[PDB]
Amino acid sequence: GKFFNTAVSAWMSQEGPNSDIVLSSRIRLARNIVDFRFPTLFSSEEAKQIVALFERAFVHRPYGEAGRFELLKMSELQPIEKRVLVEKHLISPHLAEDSPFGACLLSENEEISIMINEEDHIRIQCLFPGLQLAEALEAASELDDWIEGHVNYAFDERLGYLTSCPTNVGTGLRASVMMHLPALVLTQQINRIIPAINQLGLVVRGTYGEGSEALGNIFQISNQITLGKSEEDIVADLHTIVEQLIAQERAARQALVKTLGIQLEDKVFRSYGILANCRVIDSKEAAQCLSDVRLGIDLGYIKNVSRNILNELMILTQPGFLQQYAGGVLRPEERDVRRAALIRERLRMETRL
Amino acid sequence: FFNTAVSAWMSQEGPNSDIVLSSRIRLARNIVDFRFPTLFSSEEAKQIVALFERAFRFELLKMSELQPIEKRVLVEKHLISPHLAEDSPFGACLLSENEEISIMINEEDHIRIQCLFPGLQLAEALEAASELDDWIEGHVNYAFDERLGYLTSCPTNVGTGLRASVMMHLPALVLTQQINRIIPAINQLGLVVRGTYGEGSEALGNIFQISNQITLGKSEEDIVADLHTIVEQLIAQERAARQALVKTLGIQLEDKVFRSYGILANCRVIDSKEAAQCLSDVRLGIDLGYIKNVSRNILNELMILTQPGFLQQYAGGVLRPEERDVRRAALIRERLRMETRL
Repeated sequence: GKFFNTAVSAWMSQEGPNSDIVLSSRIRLARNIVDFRFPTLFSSEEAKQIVALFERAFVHRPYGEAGRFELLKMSELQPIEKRVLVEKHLISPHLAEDSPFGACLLSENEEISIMINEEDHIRIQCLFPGLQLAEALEAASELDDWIEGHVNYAFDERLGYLTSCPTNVGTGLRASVMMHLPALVLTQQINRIIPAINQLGLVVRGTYGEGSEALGNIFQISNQITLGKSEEDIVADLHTIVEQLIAQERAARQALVKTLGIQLEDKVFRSYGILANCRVIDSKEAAQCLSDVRLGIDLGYIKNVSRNILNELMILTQPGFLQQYAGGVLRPEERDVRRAALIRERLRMETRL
Repeated sequence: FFNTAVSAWMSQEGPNSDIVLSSRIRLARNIVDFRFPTLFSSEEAKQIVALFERAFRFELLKMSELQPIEKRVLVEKHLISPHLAEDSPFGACLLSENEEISIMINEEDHIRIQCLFPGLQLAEALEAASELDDWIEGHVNYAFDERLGYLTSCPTNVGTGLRASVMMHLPALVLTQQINRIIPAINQLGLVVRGTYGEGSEALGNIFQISNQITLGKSEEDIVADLHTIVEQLIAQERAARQALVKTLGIQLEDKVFRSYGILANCRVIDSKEAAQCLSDVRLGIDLGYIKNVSRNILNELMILTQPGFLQQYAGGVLRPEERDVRRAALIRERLRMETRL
């Protein structure tokens, strides 16, 4: 399967602005279709009719340089295929786990993922590498008007796009950035920054882990406000705070180099040595060591290792990709052995080059 | 004599050399017509060195001609004792070209004959030491009492003047915490156990020296035979504990030794205690066949090369405490790269 082969698409592997700290930018637009009940209330026959509506209008349809759209029906996917789409960030856990007649319209280049029958009938997602919030909003807005030519959105003049989701009321817009902030975590500035960010109207969560955890020091920053503010203003305010976070993380990295010197070089190389040689490693230690190694690459200590090892190995070591790597279902202890072996082989391949 | 950490002779593979790093025989004697080293004058010390210089391929190293760093390196290679390096201003050492034989002059006693063999070769070392003992006896007259044996000042040498010793790597008995049980059992049997590295009770790198406590009243052959039998029991117990660790831990043990390799191959700062523990782990991984591309001699060589004297030689000058951990790490990294490139 084309979409299931790779952890990160060619599109997302491009270098974008500030790609050392900002992994990616995302615009999501939620809408519901007139004359169908909300997903909270509709029947499976209604869900099927929505999928059939989108198939009629868009399957195999060209979208210019993005290629044609492919329709992936949740009713036709194995659970492991669904899990891989989640780990690639192409579909949500809600779509994979809770939408039996869900679907995803995927552009051939994997820039565009339109979820069908999630918490709203439609969730338009546009993904860009690095910090490209303006470009992703323009792409999502153009796609939004293009879809609206074939489907009729439920829209109210005062309340905006109708939805059952309190966090989508109004614009239906969620803008977010994925950021690697190892220096702010190590200097313990995060527990100060998060409450400050909430005051400015933004939300922070960890991409990986459980609860308040942010394994690999990878964080997602998004807007909280969706009603009473223009989409452009929502995105411009996020962009401002993100650029402030980039400068604080860069400042913290230079402070660590000055304060720790050879001790920091020792820390990132020890993590490299563990990843390159261990035979058993759990998810928490692997993510931490991968974060350390990326920091070492960014700062220039670690040479001859592509920085994309963080992006790619964080995804490839998730349970679905790990089962695919191993060729079959894995028990708990085999998982830690397979995880170490996958990382070892990748780092060995980096040395050969 | 100052260039390598282990000679070509001592780098050869010996019997049971997976566990036994080396075997040593020391014979202490004093010469008639000279006062004991605890009381003699510097002019007497010079006359003893001159006597041996005439009697003697063996190269003669005079302590009065060596810089302090040169003496320290000889101690770290095990060729001379700390007492010779630090307390014998007119001591000397006759060193064989292959560094198997070392005759120390004006240490605790006028003459100390040392024979060092790789692996477990106590009888071979005793024969070589006895041949040299007889030969020296043809040129001097030993102070000897019919009841007390060779006259000495050190109580631990009274009688035969024989110290027999074996240096062993016992990581599995340490990891399973058998050591504090075996040591009382060995003491009861007439032997003493000390850690080669560290201060006090610690044995850095899990390297232990087992030696005789009894010197008076037992024959030299019986002393060595008894030591050899208990070493062989220790060898069997260590080998069985290694096999048991493999059955119990499997991939978790492979993980432990490769993580220590990963640290040593890449770290930039490492202290003496962590370096010794990781080096012991890597040697265990080599012995068990998990680590297949690194010579097992790295434990022997790197424990010596990372001692303060060799480390200063490696660096080119005196080292502050924090610079020592950086140089130690760099030295290990470079040695391990040497193994990897091959």
